[PDB]
Amino acid sequence: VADGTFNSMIMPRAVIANEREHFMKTRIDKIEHDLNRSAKQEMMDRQSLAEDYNALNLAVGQEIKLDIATQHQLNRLGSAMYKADHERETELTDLINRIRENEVTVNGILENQKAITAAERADLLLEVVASTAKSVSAAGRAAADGSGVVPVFGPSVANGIKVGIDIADSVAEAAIAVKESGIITQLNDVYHAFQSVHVAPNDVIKPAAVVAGTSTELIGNLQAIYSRLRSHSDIGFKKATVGDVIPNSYMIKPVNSTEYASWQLYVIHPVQGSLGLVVQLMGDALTYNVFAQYGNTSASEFGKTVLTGGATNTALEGTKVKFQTKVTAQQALALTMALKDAASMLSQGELIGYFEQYINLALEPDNLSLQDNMHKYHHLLTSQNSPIDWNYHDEEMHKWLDSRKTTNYDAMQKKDGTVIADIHIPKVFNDLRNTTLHCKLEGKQTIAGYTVYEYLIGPWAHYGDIDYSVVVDTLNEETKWYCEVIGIDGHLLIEKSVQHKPEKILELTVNDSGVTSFNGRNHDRLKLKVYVKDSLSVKVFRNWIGINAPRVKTKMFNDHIGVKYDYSHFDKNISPAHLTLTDLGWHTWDQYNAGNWTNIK
Amino acid sequence: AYSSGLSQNSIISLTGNDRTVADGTFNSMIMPRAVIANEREHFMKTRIDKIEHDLNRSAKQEMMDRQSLAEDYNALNLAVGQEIKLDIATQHQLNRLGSAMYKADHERETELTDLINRIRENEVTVNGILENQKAITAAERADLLLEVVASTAKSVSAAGRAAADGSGVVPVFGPSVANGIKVGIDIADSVAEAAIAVKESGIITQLNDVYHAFQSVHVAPNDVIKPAAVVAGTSTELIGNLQAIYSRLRSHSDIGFKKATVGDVIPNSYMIKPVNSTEYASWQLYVIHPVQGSLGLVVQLMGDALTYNVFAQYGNTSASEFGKTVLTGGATNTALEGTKVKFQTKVTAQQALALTMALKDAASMLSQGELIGYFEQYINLALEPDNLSLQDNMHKYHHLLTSQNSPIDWNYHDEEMHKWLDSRKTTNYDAMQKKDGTVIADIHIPKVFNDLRNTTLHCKLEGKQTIAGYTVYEYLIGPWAHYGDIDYSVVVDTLNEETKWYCEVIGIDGHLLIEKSVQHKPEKILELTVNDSGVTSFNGRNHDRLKLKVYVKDSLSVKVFRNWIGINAPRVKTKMFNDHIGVKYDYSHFDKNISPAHLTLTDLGWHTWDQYNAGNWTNIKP
Amino acid sequence: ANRATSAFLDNPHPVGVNYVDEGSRQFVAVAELLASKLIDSSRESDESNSDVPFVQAYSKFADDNPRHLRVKTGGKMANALTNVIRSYYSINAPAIVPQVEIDRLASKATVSGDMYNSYAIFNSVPIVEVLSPARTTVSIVGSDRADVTMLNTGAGAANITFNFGQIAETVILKGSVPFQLARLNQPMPAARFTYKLRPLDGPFIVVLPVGNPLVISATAATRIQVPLAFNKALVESGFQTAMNDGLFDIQNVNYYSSFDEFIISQYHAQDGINRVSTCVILGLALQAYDQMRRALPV
Amino acid sequence: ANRATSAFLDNPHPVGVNYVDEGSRQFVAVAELLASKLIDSSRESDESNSDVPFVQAYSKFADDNPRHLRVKTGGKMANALTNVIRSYYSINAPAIVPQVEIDRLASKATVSGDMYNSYAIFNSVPIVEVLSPARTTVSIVGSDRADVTMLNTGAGAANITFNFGQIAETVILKGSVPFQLARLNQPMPAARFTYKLRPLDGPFIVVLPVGNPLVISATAATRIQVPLAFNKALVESGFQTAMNDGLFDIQNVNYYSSFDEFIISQYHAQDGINRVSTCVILGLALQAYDQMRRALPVR
Repeated sequence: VADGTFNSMIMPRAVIANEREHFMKTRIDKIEHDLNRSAKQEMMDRQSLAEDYNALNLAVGQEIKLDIATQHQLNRLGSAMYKADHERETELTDLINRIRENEVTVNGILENQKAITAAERADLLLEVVASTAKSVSAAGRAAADGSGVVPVFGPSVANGIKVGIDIADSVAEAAIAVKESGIITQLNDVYHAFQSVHVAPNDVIKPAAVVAGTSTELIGNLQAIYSRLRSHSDIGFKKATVGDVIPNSYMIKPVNSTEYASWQLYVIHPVQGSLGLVVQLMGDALTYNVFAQYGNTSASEFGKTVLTGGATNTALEGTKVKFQTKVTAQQALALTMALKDAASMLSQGELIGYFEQYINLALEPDNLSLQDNMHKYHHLLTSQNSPIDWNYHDEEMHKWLDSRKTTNYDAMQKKDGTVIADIHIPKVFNDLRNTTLHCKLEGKQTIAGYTVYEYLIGPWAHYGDIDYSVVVDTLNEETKWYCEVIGIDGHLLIEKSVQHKPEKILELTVNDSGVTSFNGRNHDRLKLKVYVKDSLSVKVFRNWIGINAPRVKTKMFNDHIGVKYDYSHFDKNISPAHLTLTDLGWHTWDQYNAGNWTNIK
Repeated sequence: AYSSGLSQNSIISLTGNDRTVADGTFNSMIMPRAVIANEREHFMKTRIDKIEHDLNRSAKQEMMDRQSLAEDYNALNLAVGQEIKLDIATQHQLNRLGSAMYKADHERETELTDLINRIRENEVTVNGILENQKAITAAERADLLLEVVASTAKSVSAAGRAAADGSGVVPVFGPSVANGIKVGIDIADSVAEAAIAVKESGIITQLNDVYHAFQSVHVAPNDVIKPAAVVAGTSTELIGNLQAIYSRLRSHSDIGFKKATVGDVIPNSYMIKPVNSTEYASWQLYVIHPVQGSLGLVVQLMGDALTYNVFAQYGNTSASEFGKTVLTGGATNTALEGTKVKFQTKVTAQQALALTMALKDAASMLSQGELIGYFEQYINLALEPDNLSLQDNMHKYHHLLTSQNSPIDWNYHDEEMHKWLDSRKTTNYDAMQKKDGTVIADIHIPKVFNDLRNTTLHCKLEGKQTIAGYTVYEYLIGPWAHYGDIDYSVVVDTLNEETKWYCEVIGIDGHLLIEKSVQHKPEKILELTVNDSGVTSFNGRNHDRLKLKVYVKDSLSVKVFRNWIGINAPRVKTKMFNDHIGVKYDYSHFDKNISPAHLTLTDLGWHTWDQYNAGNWTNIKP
Repeated sequence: ANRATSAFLDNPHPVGVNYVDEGSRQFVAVAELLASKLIDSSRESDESNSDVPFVQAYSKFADDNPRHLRVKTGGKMANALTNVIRSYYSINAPAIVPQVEIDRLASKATVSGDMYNSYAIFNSVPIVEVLSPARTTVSIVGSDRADVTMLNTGAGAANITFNFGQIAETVILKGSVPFQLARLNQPMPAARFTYKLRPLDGPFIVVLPVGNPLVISATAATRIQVPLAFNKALVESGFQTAMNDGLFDIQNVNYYSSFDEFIISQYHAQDGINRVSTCVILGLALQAYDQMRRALPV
Repeated sequence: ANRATSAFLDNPHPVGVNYVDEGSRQFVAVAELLASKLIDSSRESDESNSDVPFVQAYSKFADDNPRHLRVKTGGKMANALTNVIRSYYSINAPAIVPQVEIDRLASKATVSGDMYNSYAIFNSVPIVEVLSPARTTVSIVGSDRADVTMLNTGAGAANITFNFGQIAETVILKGSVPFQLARLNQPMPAARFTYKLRPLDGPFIVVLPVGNPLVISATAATRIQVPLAFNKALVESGFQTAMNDGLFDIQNVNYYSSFDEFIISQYHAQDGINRVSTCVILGLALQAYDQMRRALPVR
């Protein structure tokens, strides 16, 4: 028997309603963002980035000037979001590689052991594949987190930027220069209500391996989940692009809450996603409604409802407490379904505490039955038999946002000049993967004095022509830096010596299916590795030949199963200090000897 | 024993009529906690402040920047009696606290001018809000106000204020800046120059103790706007209440710095709790010694009764840390026996007094645990109480304690606290002169350091606005708490070998555009003489504050040095609400900018606004 | 400012002051009792296929045996009842019935003349005044259910003050869209569809947002002391019959659509209590008139 | 798309759950029967020279003989009826009358407790929702006769959806000018003044031409089972008296202009079948209250 004191000490706590519990969280996220990204560093490096972008030969109407305040603010938000998303894809590709190496042991684990929990199955799989990260708990994920994967903090980016510059009936060059230095009040409000979320491959493996019975199914589920996440992130950047103020999540609680008759209302507005969630907790009954963030022609923020789980009254009267979600709409829906099923055997405190902790801190509940049901529902919502047809909603969100961009610009072009509207609503900042962007690569591998910077080429959500370039800054006055692009048939080595200037390496064309033809073979992604002595910064730039390249349909489970691409060749490296002239070119693996990918032999 | 008579709203408690919360309910999850008594919370809350301090201000950077700062101070050709030397360890330490403390206070004033500027722009609609929405909570009334003015940092909640906070306004963490400094070296009656150099490298034990018990408090305008709107007939009265609050805050900030330089140890705020607390028989005692204040507070909680005493922080020189009680709310026992827990307050004396008045008037409705949690959260975390009715009550008491009809007056107490402080500086200097000598005494108790505004201090500027390649650094000249002659110098350091950097000073009418090219060394820019009312005549008009903007190319840092011609300039009587509405100035032109890239030779100098057309405040009308 | 009023509350004409003594009240009560018995006898006469029950009832009422060649007007009682109805309405209508005739007819039955021993609820909603600011249009339509349409064309929200008088006991307001209402110097509450108010509280302020028009439906209820024999359905029918029969055609008189409006308007006027006392007696007279005329059409 | 709703149909408050057993139903019926006899006895005594009929009637009702210099309240039966009325209206109202007292009073007269003997027709028109496009505006005014004003400011004709629920049996639509109305996926007929609808047929689409506003007047009839003694005129009068007397003054309850609106609102909520049964018993109680208070007025 127990006194009951330990049970109350491990009960979940409300992290949204408690004002002490909201202040503490907000501080840590702000501290985490400032440590990894400093406002002083980004502002000081503005000039270097501006010259890099201009040095890329971009046709008129398709080039970006970071001399404009709005263009600069959009770029740092874009670069931070892209870097975190890009890092996750490299982690996923590595994880897929380890699973494919040990498919025999993975298949045995998926078949023999099915009575264990989702977390236990994931831990066994991670140990077998010998992945870099072997912890599925929340603390382990936080501990093994890179600098770039830290979510971007809205108010930190928008801090100390001039707002509301007024010039009256002036077309002079100086007045234009002072106008461009400031930013509009709308963009400041958007940045104050913006927070990003980037889920880890370790968090995704639990939904992926909860019903899988084969390694191919487990790999396909992982790819299918991450295809949805990247599409949602692309929507998130586009939302800030148009001239509209984004809605931000809030909780409604009674003004004077009673002990025995208390109700809570949660309205989740995921900035990275096409759908929102409304959850109501009255008594022991939980009711949810999934609405569409597009449309909303009326004053009400909610659009049409696409999934019903009861009657939710959003017109309740009470105090309003505001928060930013650290989970996607799929994850929030997955938990609210499991909570609804298990509402009978959980208390009021457990229901509120489990819900608030997951939405605000991405903390999975400690209940084992609750966790298993949550991941089973998460798999269903991201599979082909989902109650929500995602491809329809993400497509409709894209059309709605482009329509808003056109009417917002045309509304301004009437109120002020074309030049004023252009500097306030750029047309070159459409979508996260559509836009021209840069990736500040980091490197921790040194082979014979050469630092290795890795980069993942693709996958592509748009089709057309793409260009890739590198900018290398090195302390030495004269250096020789090499770029190696690895495919399936072989790798391509190039040598350059120019410094402090962008240089195009690869010209690539991608078709409707999102697959390029790299030297006679269909590829879905490539690996780019850069070797430099004593480098200080290496940046990779990407741009599409045409502005606003058309979209490529998102791939579901059956699309990933149909085509299989080998990624094992991304692991091998080369030693530039031992390179020779005859070894510099496009060569295949049958030319090289076993283990030495540096000399042709 | 004080009967304010102020109208107070009824408070509905979360605990109910039983005055105790039900286990495992929504109410028990949202109840306030005690962040001071609990060691896990208090040990943590120290860690976050330390991380916040070291993130924004690095000790290694501040050690490195010492040499360049000393050279800049030397190049400011001060008189032989007012020279500041940073090779002295004690002087360098006092500069670090002074520079950090002044920068936070300067940033607060910059935001206050912007908010005042925004309010005046929308005067018509702000008036409509004030008269029409007479019956509404202060937080709700404010939320409407910041929404209609279209100003930055709209959120009024604690989380919103923390999120939209600059890097410079972070409170200074005392123990961090006192790390790794040698203390207590002895020369053993040796007067040789080598021994004197050793003695100047360290500091005395007292200064280390002062630093370990220091913590600055800086009040944001968005929190200040709530007590101003509780009684606001018109927009002008709203502006006047804003100025009255911040003038008092600036007065208290100077007093806080003076306490460090006087030569005595600052007492620590602490809480006394029973050795073994018994349910329904516990008592809490809080003693608050605000470093940035002229008065202290002692709050005692015995059962369901709350008793407080406001005591003078000056004149307690007889075996006690408490002076005479200037305001009595009951009986407080400071001889209670129990464990001793120390904390640092993040709220000013008026704020803490404002809450304890509301808590006393709502003691019957609230529970004992609610009183403890709401008090501890505000005092230690600056977290306003969640109870909206209680919060609205506290802002009503905040207004009364700041307005002219306050039960306690602050001009009298601030003047005495100044007299007590400089008298103790003379006594400590005289005693140390006898004991160890004049040379050593000058090392440990510098004469040049008097106040935050009196002392010659430097303020680094961070710039984020770029106009055609020229970064803009803004420094607000004034307002001043002293009269005399003041000087301002601008230091510019860029990566280029040759530089072309400009300055611009905005007054009520017209602006003065200048150009300088000397870099890596101080450059003297502007001269002022301010009269007994704190008002300066700039180009024929009466002003209280001016705007200074520096334009540079590829800049790394820009520093502004200020100094008074005479050491220890006299203090102007602290301004109030009545004298702030008596005369009306304009700061709308402070947002005007110029484009140095398109500047010609003929535009420099002092030009009034009418010499330009609408917009284009850089090129002259031909 | 602009003020709006309910149509039926404007300019109530003075009521008669003649037949209000104890004897007159007895005569009206006797007429109500005897007329009710007459209409019951006519129904019984039809059911039994015999005129005997009707003859007995008519003789008691008319003080004369009915004759086939005659027209069956009702006798002296019908003539006296018609003349008192004329006198009650207006002060200019002459009193032509001698007091000796009233006393003789009052002795036909033994009834108390107590006109204040019961109560009846009346549904006419009094809107004494609605004051609106500039650039706002307010129209009031209705007596049993008052619909108030307000349109705001100004820059900001307007404050419209409602005054429902001090007489009505309760008033229930329902709006097309949720709105906020409160008394003078009380905090405005959240938007709410339906409000229940006591008119004695004071003027009520309605905040009118800028946009689509807001329509408020007003229903009231007031209590008026009446005799226990009062029946509202019969009085309303009698009022229409008297108006149609030209009993209220006097110069300098105001006309009303229902007896509910007549008594309420006469109550929101100078000497309202005394005016209502005469109106109640008129209502009982109209109750007898309705019964007697339906039994003996003319 | 905008939505428009009837004011009286919103947020029906829960009704009481006590005093709804067979013994309690007998008490209300007995109170109604004894209250009617009290009225006839008072009229009989007033028309005669003796007070004996009123003395016997009041003694049966109040359990004490009438007395001069006394207020003639009504006795224990009056108190039980008043507190029972409070309980039925709201679930927050206390239930203080003992069941033994209710059973004792129900034995004074012999009547069945049948609350389902017959039926009554209630005229409140339920407009659950009106769905209109973005260019148009719709205003719903009225409870007994609902007038919906329809204005089309757009370029072309609009289609507006009328939903009358599933409870009402017939709804008659009459327009200011001839208009068109038809069911979903049905051809539009020729423009005609009046339409007869069965609300169970489905949502109804009305074409709104661009030009002058169109006003549609709707009247509906609903059938609710009631005891044979039910009298609508007496119930409505008793409803206003109880509201005036403060019997309905309790926290968190909606208020209605008439008993017709009250019963229809509870009918359209969830568990409406269960709620109307309690409302009918409250209706019979209000009938007794009107007779008893008009016979014995109190301050």
